[PDB]
Amino acid sequence: GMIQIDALPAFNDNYIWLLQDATSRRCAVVDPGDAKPVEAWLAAHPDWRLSDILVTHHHHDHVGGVAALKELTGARVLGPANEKIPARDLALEDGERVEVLGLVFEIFHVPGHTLGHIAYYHPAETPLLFCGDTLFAAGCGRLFEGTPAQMHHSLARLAALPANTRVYCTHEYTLSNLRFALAVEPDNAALRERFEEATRLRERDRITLPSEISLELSTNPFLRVSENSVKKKADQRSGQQNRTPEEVFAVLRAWKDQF
Ligand SMILES: [Cl-]
Ligand SMILES: [Zn+2]
Ligand SMILES: [Zn+2]
Repeated sequence: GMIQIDALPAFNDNYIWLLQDATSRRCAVVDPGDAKPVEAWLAAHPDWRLSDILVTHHHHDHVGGVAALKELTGARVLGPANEKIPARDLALEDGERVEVLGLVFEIFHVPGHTLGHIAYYHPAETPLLFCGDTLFAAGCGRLFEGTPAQMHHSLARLAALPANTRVYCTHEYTLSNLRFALAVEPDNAALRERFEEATRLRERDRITLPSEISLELSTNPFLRVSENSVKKKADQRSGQQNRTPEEVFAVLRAWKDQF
């Protein structure tokens, strides 16, 4: 019943989240862009079985080790539909539900970073959210394929999730994400507090994830495009009139793209 969730470091700033049912000794992984950290953990736990592989989007740092892990473990590969996903067994659509290690996960189609990006949401007293590269700790992904209108709508869906929902994004972008946020709201007391907190964690080389939606709603600039201060600094940066929250968002993402 109890599910331990641990990050396996990979590449420069990637985290391969490893979901663990230590009673049945079955484990799952999210976005294994490098199969080697997973193979090492499985070798160190030979009586365990990797049962499920969960993919968010088709990018190399998330599927690089999926094919080799399936041929090694036979795990079921869950992936987004309408994207090429190596060795994918189940193509996931918006609104569908899956059961991984006994936990039911809702599938949210979240366009923006990529056109077919999905997210895994588990409802409980403390919900869990695996959103890949869509929502980051005090940030969001770059618009490699989607439009700002798509990405804003996607983040708006995730922001409506319960306040204590745990955000398991992929990358260790928090310190850089907070530095940009200070340029949007230098007078945000909560954001200033969070920046000093993440500065200590990264100085000790400790993880900054998972985050909570409530903390994101109060410090993440891309989730605060309706705020008066953010909308005012948005017009300041572009020198225009951002009439809609989507336009406020489009300026912020283009601003961080060159920040
Ligand atoms: Cl970014
Ligand atoms: Zn990506
Ligand atoms: Zn990525």
